[PDB]
Amino acid sequence: HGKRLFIIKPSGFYDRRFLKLMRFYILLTGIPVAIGITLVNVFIGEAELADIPEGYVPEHWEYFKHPISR
Amino acid sequence: SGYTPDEKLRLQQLRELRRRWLKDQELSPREPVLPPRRVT
Repeated sequence: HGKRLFIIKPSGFYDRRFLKLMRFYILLTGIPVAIGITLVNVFIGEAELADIPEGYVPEHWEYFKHPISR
Repeated sequence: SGYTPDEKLRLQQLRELRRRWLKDQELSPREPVLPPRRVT
């Protein structure tokens, strides 16, 4: 039945455009961050607690576990 | 009681305008002109 009618509604163009822009920029920075974080965890790994050797004083950044935190 | 002649005439004219508007709200066979584009 060819009774299709026009639906009066406000413009959805600008809302979709804003959502696409925000998604694009957030992803533009977050995708490399997510990939890098995963890569760092997978290959670099995490530091394991160990006793301080005699006569050795560690650096201030050697008291932390995660490589990104270090 | 009942409609006055002016009320009849105004209702009839408004009715014709409203029906023409309602008919004009319909869609042509090509009306949704979609712009096509891609990149068990």
